[PDB]
Amino acid sequence: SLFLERLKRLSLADFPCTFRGLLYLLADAVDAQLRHVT
Amino acid sequence: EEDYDSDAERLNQYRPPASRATHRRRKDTLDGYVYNHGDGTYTVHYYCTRAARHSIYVYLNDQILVGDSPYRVNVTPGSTDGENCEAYGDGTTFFALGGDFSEIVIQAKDAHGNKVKTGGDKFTVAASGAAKIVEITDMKDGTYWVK
Amino acid sequence: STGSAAQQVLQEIQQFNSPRYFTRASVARVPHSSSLQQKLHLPIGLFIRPLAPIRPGSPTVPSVNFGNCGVVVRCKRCRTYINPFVHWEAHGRRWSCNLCGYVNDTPQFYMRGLDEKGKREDRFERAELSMGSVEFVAPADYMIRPPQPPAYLFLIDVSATAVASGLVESACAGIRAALTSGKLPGCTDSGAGRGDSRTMVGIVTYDSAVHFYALGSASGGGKRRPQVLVMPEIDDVFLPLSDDLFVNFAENRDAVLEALDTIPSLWRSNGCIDNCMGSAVKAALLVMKHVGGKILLFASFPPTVGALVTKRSGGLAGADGAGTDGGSRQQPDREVELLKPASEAYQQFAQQLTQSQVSVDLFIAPSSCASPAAGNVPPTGTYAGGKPGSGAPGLVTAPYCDLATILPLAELTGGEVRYYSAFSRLQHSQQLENDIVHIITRTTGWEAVMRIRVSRGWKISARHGRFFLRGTDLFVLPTVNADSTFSILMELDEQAGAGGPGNALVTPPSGGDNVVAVQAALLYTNSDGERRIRVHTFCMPVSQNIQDIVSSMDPEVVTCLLIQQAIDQSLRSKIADGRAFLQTSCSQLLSVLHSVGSSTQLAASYALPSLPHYGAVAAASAGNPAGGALLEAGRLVALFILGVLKSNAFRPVKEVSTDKRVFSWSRLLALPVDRICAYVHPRMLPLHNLSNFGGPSDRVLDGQEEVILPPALRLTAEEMTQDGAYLLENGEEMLLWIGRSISPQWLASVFGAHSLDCVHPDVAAASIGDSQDPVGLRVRAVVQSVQGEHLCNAMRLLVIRQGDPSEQKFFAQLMEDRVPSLLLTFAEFLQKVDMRS
Amino acid sequence: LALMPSDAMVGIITYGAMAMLHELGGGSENVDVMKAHVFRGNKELTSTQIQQQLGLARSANAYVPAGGPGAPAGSPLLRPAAARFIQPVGECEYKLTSILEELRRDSWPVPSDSRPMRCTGLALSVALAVLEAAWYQLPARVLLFVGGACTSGPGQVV
Repeated sequence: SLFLERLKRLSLADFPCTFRGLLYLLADAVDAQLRHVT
Repeated sequence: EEDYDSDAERLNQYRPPASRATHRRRKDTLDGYVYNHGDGTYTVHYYCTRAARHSIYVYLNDQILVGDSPYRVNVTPGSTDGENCEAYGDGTTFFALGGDFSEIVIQAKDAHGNKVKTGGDKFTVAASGAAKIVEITDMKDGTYWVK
Repeated sequence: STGSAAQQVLQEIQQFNSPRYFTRASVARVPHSSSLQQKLHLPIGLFIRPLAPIRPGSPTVPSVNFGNCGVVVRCKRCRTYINPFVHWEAHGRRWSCNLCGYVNDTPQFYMRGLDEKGKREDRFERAELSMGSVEFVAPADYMIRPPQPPAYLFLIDVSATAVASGLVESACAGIRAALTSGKLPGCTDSGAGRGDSRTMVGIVTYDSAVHFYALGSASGGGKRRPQVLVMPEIDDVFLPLSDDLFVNFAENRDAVLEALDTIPSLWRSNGCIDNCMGSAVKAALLVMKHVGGKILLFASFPPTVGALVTKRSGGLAGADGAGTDGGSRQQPDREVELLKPASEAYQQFAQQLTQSQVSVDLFIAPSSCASPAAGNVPPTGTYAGGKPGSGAPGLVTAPYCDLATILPLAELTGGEVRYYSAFSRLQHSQQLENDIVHIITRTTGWEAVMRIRVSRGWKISARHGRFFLRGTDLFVLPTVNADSTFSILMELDEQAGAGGPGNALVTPPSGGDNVVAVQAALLYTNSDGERRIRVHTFCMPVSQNIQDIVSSMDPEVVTCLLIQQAIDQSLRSKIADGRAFLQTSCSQLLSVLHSVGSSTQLAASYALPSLPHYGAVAAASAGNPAGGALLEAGRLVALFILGVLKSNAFRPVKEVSTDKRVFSWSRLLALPVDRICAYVHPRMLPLHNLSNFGGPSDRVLDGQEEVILPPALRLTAEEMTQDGAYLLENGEEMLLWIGRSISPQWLASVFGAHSLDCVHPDVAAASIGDSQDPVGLRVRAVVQSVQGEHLCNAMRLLVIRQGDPSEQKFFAQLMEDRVPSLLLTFAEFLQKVDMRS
Repeated sequence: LALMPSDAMVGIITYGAMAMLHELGGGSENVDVMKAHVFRGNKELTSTQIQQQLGLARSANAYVPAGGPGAPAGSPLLRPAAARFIQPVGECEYKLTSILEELRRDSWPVPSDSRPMRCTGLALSVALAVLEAAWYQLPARVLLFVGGACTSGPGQVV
């Protein structure tokens, strides 16, 4: 439960660049091979 | 409307139409050098001082944008050198009587204009005369607090 | 000799006047002549907090009704309310007012006799003849319309700037938490199971257009889904097709809470940069023309489109730094214009909000997350060239959000200002949601008017606070709250003493009684929907000896009056002129103290006085000589004045931005005395030896018994130790400095980190007490104890390691040290104000 | 709505005392809540003005011509500002359905000695101004379902 408090209070802007970047590339690729984020 | 090109648009306003120029040249647009390897690969060099999130534009035959253009580069101040470092405060002018203190806070600059914000450099503050330096301290944001 | 009479009348002060936490005075006695007060060289005045929180162990304000008669007994001439200091003649058939001296008649339902001392026999039986703070039940003649319910309507900026900074999702979570906290004013807390939260809730979001959220239920009893009605007419505001834009919260519990959950997701993909907040706050006005209430406005930037757009001439908006061509940083005379509103538009709208009994709260949070509007404006014309890169990531300061222009929306309607520089969800979310839950659920009064009277031969020169000035004395408050403090300055009337042989400071014809009284009357409707009259009566005796009136000073109230006067002087001519006035007024006050003090062998002791907690200063005067008390009093004044010189209120321009100084001045003109002295004198506590400062029983850390906080450290760097952690609070923010050589066992107990490099300033505020070790849980006990000791539980904690760029905000708050603003310690500053004296 | 071909375009406006231009477009992230731009039914708004409130007015410097390599599956017949009101029938079929059973009568109070407030003239004005900016010289039919006399604003009879 202490995990859910810490993760809910963390922007993607605060994540250290590459971690946010690979989430953006993976989300766009999953959106590509299913059919605005699904 | 405020600083693209003026003259540069009046040169390529025609730019005979098979190979018309499609980018409108901004206030400080570069020209990347497009050395050709003869193998399909092209290396591009560029030089752009100002502290801003500059945008690389890549064009094919100067007509169609390429890739995920524009790309963002985090251009920023660089290596601290002499000359351009400046001082501000009361230490450039009248000091205190009775030995209270005075401050000659110096702000580190790179080779061309920008404000370096990485602390750690060493500045030789001479104390020639009756003024004798107490402390040079690193503000750790690009300035230095000398007393 | 001639001191026993003074201490009897001083005893009459401490047992009949309004209490300390409601009213606080600069001096307990007053001078008799204008020649005496010019030689005093210290200001005279009161601080008034009519809805102050009552400390446990202290009596609550009693309620007095007048029955079916419906006549509050009042003076005819000055309209001063009945107070325990009137004089009763002809066996109580007549009463002379202690402010204007007229002999009024006693009503027939007020007929009671007198005792042997001239007072009334039922003086303790009726509460308002013995206590200085009373709450009357006002009759129907004081209401112009039926008592309106507690009302709130939230303005949320939903532009692309605000949704990127997380302001839309931080504000919506706070509003939901405050409405469901159970402390909502207007909910009947007198427990009888019935559906009557009379509170009124509306929701308006804004961007380039203005959006209204329909919230009422369907006419057929079904659960209607919430609607979003765009309104793009940002020049002439109207209301869309609904009568459910402003609904009751109890009857619409599910619709309001659901719509708050939908707002962050619905405007999540908004790509609009510009905002029309000026049209949005006008839009809130048309909703509540018939009820009133409070706007909880969350604005990130000034309005660039729509109505009420202010453009500042001269290019002065670039003083904080947005241009690099040599034209705005060489004129310090024009920087004072940056601190005042640049247009007459916002004072006239604040007048319109006042006449509708509507107050506005401001929550101004400019963004720092790389706003794209700073470089994407359409260009044409001429240059190029050369040489990039490598280092220095940003140091992103707060962009100029022009807080000076938008101040009168709260300063003229009794609303509050809450500013967040460089708003991000990791740092300012907890401080924002605790402000929302505190502003909403505190003790609140509505459609308030206040009026401050003084006795004859006295007048009020300067009035400070958040109000509107109607007439000459009538304070107007759209809302009043528990944190509203209004300060007055008093002097002598030289015109009222040249009209006959009555030139002695309100002397009644009963044989002489030299008492000067101030009356604070507040007509307001409480959260339960009834009209109350908040009466505070405070008195000071006329004294002819300067030894009595100087020794009876309150050094904290004297400092707060000098700070508020320095803000006006800086708003009038120059900040540097107000800085000179603060140092000057320190020197004539200290020369008065050395002249009244007969001891000449203590001027060479440049030490610190015995520092008590805030509100425990008039207790250390029982085993000390009067000379020893007054040296420590004026030395404590010089410490607090030197504090505000080094604070953000009077620092040089290059180190504090413009809109930071605006919010510091707006706080210092409306804060209570205990928070102003906390701002000018931060309190410092050590945290690395928490196991040392504890008893042999280790008395369990609960708040039921106080979480033990003995040591208040001095504010100089020589007691700092490199293996230590040190917490500093200044009434606005906490800074937790951690040394490089801190024990790793202590670090794992508090933040759970294995090294100092494993700590960053952003997340380690929430990481305190998480590892559940007893050492770090006691650190969280210290943090929450200083959090809740003040009125509001909203005060951010920015942890600072030794060697980060954010270290200078800690070391600047060390007031005894030497900072980039003033290169003087407290030892040198006493020396400078002693040779000037 | 089912009789029209699945490829045809469609928009919707419901007008009472004020004109509501509904939101059919947008992403799949905000389907559950309806939106409606509101126009004041009793005042004169030109076709130039109406496009300015809705952002449909043609920008003077609106050439970024076909220079997005990576815009995902964007429909090129409609500009993104105009796609929020006009959508294909088969793409906004759920949202155009859900607007319809939500549609109740005019909620503003009608006095018993007065006709209901009706801006039929402004409803055709904002219908035609949107189709000007987005759909110039393209096949459009404005199906006006009116249930009585116009009483407010432009074009009002009694």
